[PDB]
Amino acid sequence: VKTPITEAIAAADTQGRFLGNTELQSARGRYERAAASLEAARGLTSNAQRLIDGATQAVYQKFPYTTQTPGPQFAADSRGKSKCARDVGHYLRIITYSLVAGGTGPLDEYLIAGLAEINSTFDLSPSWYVEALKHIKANHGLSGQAANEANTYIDYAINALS
Amino acid sequence: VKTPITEAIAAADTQGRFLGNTELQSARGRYERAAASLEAARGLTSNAQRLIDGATQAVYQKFPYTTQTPGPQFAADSRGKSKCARDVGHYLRIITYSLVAGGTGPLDEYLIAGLAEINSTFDLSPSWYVEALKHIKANHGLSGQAANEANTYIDYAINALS
Amino acid sequence: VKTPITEAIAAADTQGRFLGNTELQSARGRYERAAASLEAARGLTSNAQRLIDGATQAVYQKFPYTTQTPGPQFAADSRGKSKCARDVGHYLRIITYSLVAGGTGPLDEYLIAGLAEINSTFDLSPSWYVEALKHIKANHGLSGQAANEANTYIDYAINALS
Amino acid sequence: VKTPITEAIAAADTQGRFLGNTELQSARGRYERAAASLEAARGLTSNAQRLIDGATQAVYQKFPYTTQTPGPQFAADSRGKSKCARDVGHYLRIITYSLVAGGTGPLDEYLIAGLAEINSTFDLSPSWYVEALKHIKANHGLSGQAANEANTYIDYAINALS
Amino acid sequence: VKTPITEAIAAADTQGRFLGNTELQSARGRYERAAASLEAARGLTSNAQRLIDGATQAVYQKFPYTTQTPGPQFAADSRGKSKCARDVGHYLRIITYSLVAGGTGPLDEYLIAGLAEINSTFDLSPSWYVEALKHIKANHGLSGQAANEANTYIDYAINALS
Amino acid sequence: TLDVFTKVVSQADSRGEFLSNEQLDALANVVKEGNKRLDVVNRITSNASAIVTNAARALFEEQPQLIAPGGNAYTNRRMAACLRDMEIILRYVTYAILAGDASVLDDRCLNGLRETYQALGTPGSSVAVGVQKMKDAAVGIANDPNGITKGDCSQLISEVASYFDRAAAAVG
Amino acid sequence: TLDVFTKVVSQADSRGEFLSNEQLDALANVVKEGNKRLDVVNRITSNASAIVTNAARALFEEQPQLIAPGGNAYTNRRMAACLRDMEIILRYVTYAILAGDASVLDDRCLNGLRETYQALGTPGSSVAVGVQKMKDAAVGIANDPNGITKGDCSQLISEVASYFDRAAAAVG
Amino acid sequence: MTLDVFTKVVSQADSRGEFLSNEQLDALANVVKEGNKRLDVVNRITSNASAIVTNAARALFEEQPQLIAPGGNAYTNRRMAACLRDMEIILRYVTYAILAGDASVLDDRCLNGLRETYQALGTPGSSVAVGVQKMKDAAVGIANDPNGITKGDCSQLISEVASYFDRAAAAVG
Amino acid sequence: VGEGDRVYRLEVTGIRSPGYPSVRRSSTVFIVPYERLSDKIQQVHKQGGKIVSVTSA
Amino acid sequence: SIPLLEYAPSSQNQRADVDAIIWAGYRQIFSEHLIIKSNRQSFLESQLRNRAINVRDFIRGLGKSEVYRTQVADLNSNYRLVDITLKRFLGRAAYNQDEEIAWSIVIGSQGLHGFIDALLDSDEYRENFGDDIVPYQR
Ligand SMILES: *[C@H](C)[C@H]1/C(=C/c2[nH]c(/C=C3N=C(/C=C4\NC(=O)C(CC)=C4C)C(C)=C\3CCC(=O)O)c(CCC(=O)O)c2C)NC(=O)[C@@H]1C
Ligand SMILES: CCC1=C(C)/C(=C/C2=NC(=C\c3[nH]c(/C=C4\NC(=O)[C@H](C)[C@H]4CC)c(C)c3CCC(=O)O)/C(CCC(=O)O)=C2C)NC1=O
Ligand SMILES: CCC1=C(C)/C(=C/C2=NC(=C\c3[nH]c(/C=C4\NC(=O)[C@H](C)[C@H]4CC)c(C)c3CCC(=O)O)/C(CCC(=O)O)=C2C)NC1=O
Ligand SMILES: CCC1=C(C)/C(=C/C2=NC(=C\c3[nH]c(/C=C4\NC(=O)[C@H](C)[C@H]4CC)c(C)c3CCC(=O)O)/C(CCC(=O)O)=C2C)NC1=O
Ligand SMILES: CCC1=C(C)/C(=C/C2=NC(=C\c3[nH]c(/C=C4\NC(=O)[C@H](C)[C@H]4CC)c(C)c3CCC(=O)O)/C(CCC(=O)O)=C2C)NC1=O
Ligand SMILES: CCC1=C(C)/C(=C/C2=NC(=C\c3[nH]c(/C=C4\NC(=O)[C@H](C)[C@H]4CC)c(C)c3CCC(=O)O)/C(CCC(=O)O)=C2C)NC1=O
Ligand SMILES: CCC1=C(C)/C(=C/C2=NC(=C\c3[nH]c(/C=C4\NC(=O)[C@H](C)[C@H]4CC)c(C)c3CCC(=O)O)/C(CCC(=O)O)=C2C)NC1=O
Ligand SMILES: CCC1=C(C)/C(=C/C2=NC(=C\c3[nH]c(/C=C4\NC(=O)[C@H](C)[C@H]4CC)c(C)c3CCC(=O)O)/C(CCC(=O)O)=C2C)NC1=O
Ligand SMILES: CCC1=C(C)/C(=C/C2=NC(=C\c3[nH]c(/C=C4\NC(=O)[C@H](C)[C@H]4CC)c(C)c3CCC(=O)O)/C(CCC(=O)O)=C2C)NC1=O
Ligand SMILES: CCC1=C(C)/C(=C/C2=NC(=C\c3[nH]c(/C=C4\NC(=O)[C@H](C)[C@H]4CC)c(C)c3CCC(=O)O)/C(CCC(=O)O)=C2C)NC1=O
Ligand SMILES: CCC1=C(C)/C(=C/C2=NC(=C\c3[nH]c(/C=C4\NC(=O)[C@H](C)[C@H]4CC)c(C)c3CCC(=O)O)/C(CCC(=O)O)=C2C)NC1=O
Ligand SMILES: CCC1=C(C)/C(=C/C2=NC(=C\c3[nH]c(/C=C4\NC(=O)[C@H](C)[C@H]4CC)c(C)c3CCC(=O)O)/C(CCC(=O)O)=C2C)NC1=O
Repeated sequence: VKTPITEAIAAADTQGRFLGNTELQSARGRYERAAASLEAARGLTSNAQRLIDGATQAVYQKFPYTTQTPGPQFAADSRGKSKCARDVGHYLRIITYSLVAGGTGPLDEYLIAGLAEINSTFDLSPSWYVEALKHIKANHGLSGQAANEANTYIDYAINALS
Repeated sequence: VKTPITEAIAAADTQGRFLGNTELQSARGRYERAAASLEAARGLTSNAQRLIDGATQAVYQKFPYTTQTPGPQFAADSRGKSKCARDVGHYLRIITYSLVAGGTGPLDEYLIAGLAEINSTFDLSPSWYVEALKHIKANHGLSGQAANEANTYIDYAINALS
Repeated sequence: VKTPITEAIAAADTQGRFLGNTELQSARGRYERAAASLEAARGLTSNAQRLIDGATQAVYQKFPYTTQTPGPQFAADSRGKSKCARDVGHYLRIITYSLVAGGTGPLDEYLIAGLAEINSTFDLSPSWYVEALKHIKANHGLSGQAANEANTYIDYAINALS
Repeated sequence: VKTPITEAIAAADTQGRFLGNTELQSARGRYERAAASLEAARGLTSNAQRLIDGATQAVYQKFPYTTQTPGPQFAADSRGKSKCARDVGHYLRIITYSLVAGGTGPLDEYLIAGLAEINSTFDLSPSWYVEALKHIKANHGLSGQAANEANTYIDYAINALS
Repeated sequence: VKTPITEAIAAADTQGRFLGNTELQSARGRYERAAASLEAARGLTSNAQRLIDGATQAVYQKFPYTTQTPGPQFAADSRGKSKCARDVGHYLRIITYSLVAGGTGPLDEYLIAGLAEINSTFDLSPSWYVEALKHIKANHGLSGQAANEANTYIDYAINALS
Repeated sequence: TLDVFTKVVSQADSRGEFLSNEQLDALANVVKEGNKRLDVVNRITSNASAIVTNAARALFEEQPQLIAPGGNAYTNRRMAACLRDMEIILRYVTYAILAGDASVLDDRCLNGLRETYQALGTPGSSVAVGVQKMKDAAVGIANDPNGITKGDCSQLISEVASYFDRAAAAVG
Repeated sequence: TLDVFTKVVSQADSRGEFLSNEQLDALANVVKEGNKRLDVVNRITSNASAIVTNAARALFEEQPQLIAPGGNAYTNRRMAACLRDMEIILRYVTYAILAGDASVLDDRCLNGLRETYQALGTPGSSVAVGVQKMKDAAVGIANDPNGITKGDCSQLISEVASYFDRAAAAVG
Repeated sequence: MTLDVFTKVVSQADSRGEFLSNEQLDALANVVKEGNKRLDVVNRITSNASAIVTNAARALFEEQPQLIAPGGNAYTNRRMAACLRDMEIILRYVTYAILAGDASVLDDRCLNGLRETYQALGTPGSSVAVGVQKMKDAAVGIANDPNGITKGDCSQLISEVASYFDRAAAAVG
Repeated sequence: VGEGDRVYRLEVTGIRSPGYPSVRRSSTVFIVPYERLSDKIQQVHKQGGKIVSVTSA
Repeated sequence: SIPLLEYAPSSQNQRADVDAIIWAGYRQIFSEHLIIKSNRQSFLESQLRNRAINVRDFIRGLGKSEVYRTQVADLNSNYRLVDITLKRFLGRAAYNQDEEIAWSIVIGSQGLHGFIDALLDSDEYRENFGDDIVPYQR
């Protein structure tokens, strides 16, 4: 799965050669970046419960019909709202997973793989989840270069949504 | 493109043999349903203008927020409603096209090919168009076996939507 | 094996899609003709023993040397005449098989597959068997559209012979 | 085309290597026999006109119906007998061609390639031509090792016929 | 493995046909060549011990540093000189093997396959072994056509060295 | 790939006799009931996508650890994996009703299914709880008469449900 | 691959309008004239191998140097080469009568055939002397008044012969 | 399948479906901190990669000398080049394992079907793992030795560098 | 080998690869239909040859 | 659509002229007996002589040929077919049993025709044989 340490391996393995100094450079880059990436993981893990209920009530604001229309798909009764905090709470897990991995791999393999297939069948509009993630990237309270770090992977999930 | 007369050809062409009685059986069979299929084409062409504005105001009923939310994608102002009757009016064209062709070919090549790519980018939820097509299949006023005929291709566009 | 119901399946299976109305339409055509094809099966099964000995003594007329020349291949010996009614009697079986199947499949798989390989090795000239089948298609006594039905598959075995 | 000098080349060319002593040895073998093979070419070229009309009247003996039955395929009138000495006279050409080439190549490329396709369409039974070639291999009057050499290629055309 | 009798087989096997006269001719050539090739085998087997120590002391002449420089690869002490007569004595074995086989096969499979891989790793310069083989081809004392016979395979090992 | 028309040929070839008249009277009933067979088939494929998610509202709600963290339907590719081949059951059951004999279904759909389902680690028995939930929705649609001439297709309904029971037996 | 049904769609898509009622009355005659196409088509394919050798003898008897030593139909694989694709004319003309439009004919026999026939050195004009001899035998079989019932196949016969004339124009 | 130290502590954390704990991030913070040493270890192995293989072949064949003597499976020349074409593939994937930091990329290539071919071919399987140990004796001698480099304890890397060779010898023998 | 007749001729200039065994002749046309033309242009550019002309057929 | 599941690869040891080439292509795929008289296609033979269709393109027709489908695709199981498919074009039996199984589900969705197209598309297959070279054992 996609990781800068893995991407050095799978490039050098398909050539059948050893690890050159070029394969090594990708690994070297991760340590300096990875020091600021683990700063972004603790910023999201400590503020996790504020961010989930901060998000799942922000999507109810811009889409008020989602709490009103009676359907299995919509979040009309409590069972949808129970599956609301599950789904949005699944996003902050994988975002924090792809932070400490350094790559988009866990985001590529757990979340966005086959997302167009599932949202068409269950009629979950992807405009809902992109509205929650814009709330997360503006309200995580992170600062410095770590604020850039979470901001890529959130925005990478945004582009894969649309 | 997919047609029962074409499907007899492309099957016999890849085999490098002539037209057997098994390819030639379909043509005889096709005419009997094609006699009732052209009945369904005149039923939709004559009632075309009633069915389009019957549909594009039925989708506004179940989704009242689509006329209220200000977005390029939504049908808030008149430009969306101008593109409303274009898009739903495009559907009744291709449904009438696949009626007289006998196959799903024109439906497969003009309408549903790459529909998951376009609805993700422009954020057009496919739950909108399936609500218009349920209005068409219940309000075309067609009867007999021709009422079955339009009802397959409408429902074939429904399954490709979701 | 080749059948209009099978040909609808193998076309739709290689595309990975469901059964459209174009595969389904093909099946409908087969039924109209299958009602007249089973008429042709009873016409050949009831007149089976008249048609075999009607044929194997008609080929002896046009080829009188086949009963005179001493050879393993030749039918001059009784053992050849025993293998005469076996071989020509094998043809009316497969012709009646391809009648009720509706396709040329059983004719394609049991009879004509690899027929050029076998007739070269055993020196059986294919001009013999085509002379018997012309006797069958003129003396089956079948009438109407069923007379057309047996006449295709007999003539399909003729073209595969030469 | 197939020749022991050619077969040394196409073997060494597909390996991308030079001519080893193993390709060289094969060439020498062809040359040594080739001294007795050109003996067989003059034995057939000088007795050519005796052998053709010796053959085309021997096939009329064993198959007397071929001069009696009215059909283009058959040699009933003079036009078939004109095409009789053409066809059997074509065989002694290619047999003499494959003698001086040392291989079966000219026999493989001019005569027997696609012979099962042509004899099925024009209904020329291959039992006719094998009866002429048995007359040639017994009446060429060749002796010694050249008699052995001439026979292989005649008998090679016999097996390709049946 | 590569032999003129084998090369007739593997050519005719990949075509799926029998042994023609062209495949056969290569085998015929070997017997005349093979009568003079076995003359060359006894000329090298009887003079084997003179030729090995004639060679391994000729390479010490042109390369006097090979007995002086202390390295594992170099033949400085007795261990290298023990592995000297092993390696050069391995060459006269395979040369005598490829003599009686008629082809370069045993030379191709035992000696020169992967020789560029081994001489790079152990730093054995191939200019050493080509100097010993020039001593063998000039001092075997063979005469006539058999003197040509050993002279090809020795020179074939020379070109594969460089 | 076999049929009703071709399988009564294939055993008749193995015994080497001409087709009897009561086999042709049997096939004449197969042609006679052919129109009814076609109608049932078109209703399944037109409601094909509506069946699968409505089975997935119960396949996962009844065994809720499967999509909970740890289950084999947990992550999103894994979830789309049991919708990419929940429909392949419907893709080949509809081929079986079209052919009229389950020999097409056996060769591809269930021949190697029970072997992969212990190689992957997926619960094999947790498939056949929901293929039964497909059959409860498939014969509910195929029997209901909407805009259709009155007719009796009861025989098809029982041996339509026999194809689902064969589809559940070789997985569980 | 186009049709009569699909080509009147394809120009109707390019103008972007609904299909008119007189186009549907045109296609209603195509369905009505549809049965005749099948009858004509089955007689050609059942006499398909009988046409080629009968067409072929004239093809070689009229220009007799072609099989005489030197001509491009001389040797035996060369002779089997102009029977391996004399029938491919019939393989695609019968596809054209089935589809009812020559747009499937012009991609296979008419597209690059005149280019190979120059490079190859085989005479190109000596093909279209015998494709006309096929048309003289094809419309003789298709129009024979034997069996079935009397009907007007004249329209089909003239535009069956138009497909052979298109098949001869792009080779000569 | 290709896993890491960073990705394997994700993959079990996905299977339990919880957020990553703080003591797992303090564990990975030591991996980044100990990360620089890992790069250096790989660099010295790959720069002396060709020097290890023949120096192992100066003992792999000298200790079991029938192998290159006539009859052994390392006898002829292509054969001899066959056990240098894949003596280095052990080093090609052990260096991938130290780079990734976890042996999950090692067990798909050298450990997966290698013990099956080594009885299908006829080669002695146990005569490989006598010399892969001789590689490990030379690999940790080069990696351990410091010339013109700052000195820090490399025991964690070295002990578990030698664990990758011991896994490479266990699935062949 | 394309479901429909939509074939475009392609002319590459100079193909670099293992030049004796893999690409024995450069500057040759490849006749690929419409369906794989997306795939084919990525295949040519991986070797490094440049397209001259693309002619339909 | 969805990316293939990662499968472990088992170690492997492996890891007139115009007329002959046509036979070679036929031979690997049909194992000699299958070509018969009926299986052979006139159009494919013409294209090679003609050279309009590439060899890589030539094989796809044989793989997707109707005769081939009846003989191997129909009778054999999907899992067996994936393994069966590998020997003729790739020339190598699959190293991992799990990998073979993964291929089978994909084969069913796209059909027999779909699977064959995919093999040509894969980078390993094209590189190993090349368009010009007929498929050979590895
Ligand atoms: C470990 C088994 C042995 C060892 C290692 C060791 N390394 C360092 C320090 C550095 N190593 C590197 C290496 C790299 N930096 C890069 O960017 C790259 C490319 C990917 C490499 C190869 C560097 C640069 C440092 C520090 C910075 C510098 O050298 O300029 C130390 C000491 C310093 C530290 O802790 O980082 C040690 C000990 N030393 C041994 O004795 C072991 C056998
Ligand atoms: C591990 C990563 C992962 C995620 C995130 C995931 C989401 C996911 N959410 C689903 C349904 C759902 N998702 C929601 C969530 C929402 N709907 C709303 O109304 C709100 C706008 C929104 C929450 C903010 C609801 C209410 C359902 C149930 C809908 C239904 O049953 O039709 C479904 C289909 C049915 C299911 O098993 O429960 C999936 C697969 N699956 C995954 O594997
Ligand atoms: C020939 C068959 C055919 C159809 C039907 C089709 C539809 C189609 N509608 C589109 C956009 C659109 N579609 C709509 C229609 C709607 N949105 C709403 O709010 C309403 C609910 C609904 C109408 C009832 C609107 C308003 C846009 C513009 C959205 C945007 O620009 O983001 C787009 C993307 C942009 C475009 O080119 O205009 C396509 C491709 N394209 C096709 O080729
Ligand atoms: C199920 C469909 C089927 C048929 C029909 C069939 C025919 C068939 N007939 C054969 C031989 C034969 N066929 C015949 C028949 C005839 N020869 C004559 O002289 C008469 C003109 C003519 C009969 C009217 C004879 C006499 C033999 C034996 C010839 C020999 O042994 O060389 C052979 C080769 C040897 C054999 O197994 O017996 C086959 C394969 N095989 C099949 O699988
Ligand atoms: C260079 C190698 C070569 C040969 C040998 C060859 C033979 C050959 N003989 C033919 C016809 C013929 N072959 C014969 C020969 C015979 N028929 C009989 O009745 C006798 C038994 C037998 C002679 C002993 C006859 C009479 C025809 C004319 C038949 C017809 O026109 O239908 C034909 C088809 C029409 C033609 O162009 O004349 C070919 C291709 N072609 C070749 O390229
Ligand atoms: C059957 C055909 C065959 C040959 C000929 C062969 C040679 C061969 N000689 C070798 C080493 C050697 N080769 C030599 C020979 C020489 N070095 C010198 O200094 C002298 C100049 C020269 C002899 C005249 C020596 C001394 C070694 C040992 C070098 C070392 O251990 O590094 C090696 C590598 C180690 C080994 O297994 O002993 C091979 C494979 N192998 C084969 O399979
Ligand atoms: C044409 C007939 C046919 C079927 C039905 C079939 C199924 C099949 N499903 C598979 C995996 C799978 N099957 C499922 C399905 C499920 N797992 C769950 O968690 C749910 C309980 C259940 C669905 C209700 C999933 C999620 C995978 C992926 C598992 C993995 O990748 O390890 C695999 C192995 C990998 C693959 O290629 O995708 C096969 C062969 N193959 C066939 O050829
Ligand atoms: C392939 C395209 C195609 C379809 C779909 C098709 C269906 C079809 N179903 C028919 C009849 C029918 N279909 C049904 C079916 C049923 N009635 C019930 O109450 C049951 C629940 C159900 C079966 C489960 C019945 C009862 C009839 C009555 C007429 C008959 O026996 O055919 C007929 C008779 C002719 C007509 O309706 O004009 C048609 C056309 N024909 C076609 O050409
Ligand atoms: C007038 C008597 C006569 C005929 C009939 C004739 C045909 C003929 N067609 C040829 C070639 C050919 N013919 C075709 C034709 C086709 N291939 C396909 O796949 C397409 C479907 C089809 C066109 C629609 C092809 C592809 C060739 C390849 C060689 C060439 O370019 O000529 C050749 C080249 C020489 C040879 O085959 O020996 C001959 C002889 N030559 C003659 O003298
Ligand atoms: C000589 C000029 C001439 C022609 C050509 C002719 C054909 C012809 N074919 C007819 C019927 C027909 N023709 C077919 C033929 C077939 N259906 C299939 O599905 C099969 C594949 C194929 C046979 C292989 C059928 C099924 C009918 C139905 C009516 C009948 O039984 O005659 C009829 C009935 C009357 C009519 O159609 O108006 C005509 C006229 N009549 C003429 O006077
Ligand atoms: C048997 C028919 C045949 C030949 C001849 C052939 C030659 C051939 N030489 C090539 C390259 C090359 N050929 C040369 C040759 C030379 N450059 C100079 O300056 C020298 C004067 C000269 C050698 C004396 C070079 C330098 C290249 C590499 C060009 C490059 O990399 O751009 C290539 C492509 C690049 C490659 O794969 O290496 C081919 C196809 N291929 C064939 O199939
Ligand atoms: C990436 C994982 C992997 C491995 C390891 C692998 C091994 C492998 N080793 C082989 C042969 C061989 N391997 C050896 C190896 C040895 N001889 C000895 O004495 C030593 C003990 C030992 C090496 C240390 C020999 C001599 C052969 C040739 C045997 C023969 O041809 O008879 C072969 C057959 C020829 C070839 O190289 O293609 C394979 C495929 N393939 C793989 O994919």
